[PDB]
Amino acid sequence: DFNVKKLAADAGTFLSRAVQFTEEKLGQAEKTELDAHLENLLSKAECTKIWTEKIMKQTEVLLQPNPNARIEEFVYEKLDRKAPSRINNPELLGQYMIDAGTEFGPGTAYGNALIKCGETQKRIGTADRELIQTSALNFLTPLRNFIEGDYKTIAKERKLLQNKRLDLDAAKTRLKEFDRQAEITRLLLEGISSTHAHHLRCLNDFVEAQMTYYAQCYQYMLDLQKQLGSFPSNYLSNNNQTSVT
Amino acid sequence: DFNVKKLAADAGTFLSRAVQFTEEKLGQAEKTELDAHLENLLSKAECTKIWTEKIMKQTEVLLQPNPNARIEEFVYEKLDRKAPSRINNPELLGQYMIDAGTEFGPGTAYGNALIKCGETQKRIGTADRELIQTSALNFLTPLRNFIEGDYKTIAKERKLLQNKRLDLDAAKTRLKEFDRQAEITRLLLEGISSTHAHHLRCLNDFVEAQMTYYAQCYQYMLDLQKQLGSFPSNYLSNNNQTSVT
Amino acid sequence: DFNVKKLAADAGTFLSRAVQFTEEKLGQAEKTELDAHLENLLSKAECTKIWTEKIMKQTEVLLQPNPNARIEEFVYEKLDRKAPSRINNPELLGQYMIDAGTEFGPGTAYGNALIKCGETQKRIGTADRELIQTSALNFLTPLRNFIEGDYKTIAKERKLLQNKRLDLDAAKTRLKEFDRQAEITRLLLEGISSTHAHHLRCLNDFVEAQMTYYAQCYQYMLDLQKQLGSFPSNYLSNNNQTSVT
Repeated sequence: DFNVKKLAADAGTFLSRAVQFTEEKLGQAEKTELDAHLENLLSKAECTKIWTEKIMKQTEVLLQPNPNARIEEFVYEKLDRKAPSRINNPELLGQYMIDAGTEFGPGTAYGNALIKCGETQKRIGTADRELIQTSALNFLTPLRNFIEGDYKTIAKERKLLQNKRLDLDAAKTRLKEFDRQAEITRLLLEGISSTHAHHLRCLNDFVEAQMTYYAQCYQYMLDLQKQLGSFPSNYLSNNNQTSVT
Repeated sequence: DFNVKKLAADAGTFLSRAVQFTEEKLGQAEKTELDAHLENLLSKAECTKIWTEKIMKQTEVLLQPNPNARIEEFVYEKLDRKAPSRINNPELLGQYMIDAGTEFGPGTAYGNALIKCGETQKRIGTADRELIQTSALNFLTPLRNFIEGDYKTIAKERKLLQNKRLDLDAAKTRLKEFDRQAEITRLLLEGISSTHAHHLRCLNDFVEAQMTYYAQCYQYMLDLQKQLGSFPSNYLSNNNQTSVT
Repeated sequence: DFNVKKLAADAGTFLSRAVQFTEEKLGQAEKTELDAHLENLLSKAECTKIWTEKIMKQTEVLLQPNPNARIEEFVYEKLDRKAPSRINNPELLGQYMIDAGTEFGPGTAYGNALIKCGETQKRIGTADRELIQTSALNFLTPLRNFIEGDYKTIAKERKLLQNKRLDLDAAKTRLKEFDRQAEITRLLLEGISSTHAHHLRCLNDFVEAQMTYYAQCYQYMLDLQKQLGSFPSNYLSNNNQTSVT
């Protein structure tokens, strides 16, 4: 009983090639840091940058674990131009089930039953349609615009710091603009380090955006025991058959 | 604004070729029925047979909308012989978020925060693991064993009825075993027609098996506002920064 | 459901080419203003000029949404020389209906009914004839004569201000009549800015000129329930038929 995680690790190559299938996580970011006063600040900065970046991709497989439907989510547009709709699976469950309860027979308990169940799956499909938007606008869009916004400024200032530090070192070694560039870089690194009530703001709203789906569709799904309860109450008194209460 | 459903129908070929991708629904069953006393009874029988068959496939895309993970669900075995585990997507979220909250830094609010969030996604992943079993044993397995059980008897008796009806007609036309075969066939058709507290039994348990996921993971997800509420209560009194309540 | 305004925007090219069809609105006017003391005063002046101009054209499609009948309205003349009459559509509704109630039969309820209805449409057509005149003389004619009157003076004074400002600048730059022209221009701009109880005077009369059509033709149209009410009162007592009250 040792291959129980040996070949599970060997199939973990397939599980991490499904991670490599359309680029899911793949590592963390990097290890290399600055000189040892902005060591952990640049570490917190770049791990903050990729921690902002990777959970967008990982929440996109939460919204769409289909391969094609992950390509329809990423664009920020709310119009039809290059983004089709996801085939919602309880919609595809009620789309046949309404016509199946129709063509079953209207004068049975099943005509009063399966039409209600296919209506219930169709009303459940609206929850799967509205699940993919609040993460698209509170976790994909503002973190994406913080990636395509102020993170370019932090990367530009540290890229020019890594250019001007060697200029300062080659100036000060050859005896007989490090300061301003280091100041704007260290200001952006300390702004991403200390002044960081932005990622907890999206995370505390992300857990509530996950949370405000479940009890609503739950308390909708209690109503099918009220709607379908006619057959344990009046169809049990049929002279043809007595059945399950 | 008329192409708004014209090219939506033309992409409905792609949406129904994703139905044709690993065989999702594809029609209903058939139209052809018997002579006009077992017309609607054979209609209810064959539409009952395919109505038992198709929602198994449609609930399998509810359990797994991944293409590979639909192949790992169908077998009734619960061991490891020819069915690997599904890569659960909130497991893949808390599998890197725990090490990211570790390597972020332990002496911050984020060390007390993102470790809690990655723990929350890991405890949410157990719900996605337990979602795929009660439909596998109350909707896949008994409907599958009713397909591979008594439906073979109904199909065999109607197949021999369609053999012996022409024998009776060719016997009674040529002047100068229809009855027993028609009796067992009509008994199986009326047993699938009237005595049918089997599909409502799996449907009323199927809606509760859907239902008993949501409020449980909901009331787990209210506890992260209790666990993460330390930062709107004690970290707001920091002399470095006042932040969001 | 995203093409629901994507192809509505793509047909908005046809809706704005119907704006381009005989020149309906087309933009606002312009953006370019003077130096930053007569910036907003010239903005208010030119937007006032085009705001005087464009609602004349837009009220002309309110009076005549026919394409030919918009060409018959614009000229200020009240005589026949180059302006024919509009084919009024309730006149064209009563023109057949009077001869149709005549040739229907005089000895029926329909002879006492459809002649009354075709008379009602003919008396309704006088309201469509008188709708197109009070906007032609309170919104087309005085705003048009304020366009072809004092607006030429404002445009002439600002055109000579834009000529003499560069003359003042080229005079005062070359060391070793801006004032009078700027005074008459700034007087006309402040007269169109502050002293502007002219466009509210036509607008408050324009909304009443719209308003004094509706209740008059309404309270005419209540009289057809008095004139046509003979058939729910005396024709119901016919021995041939009892009918709708």
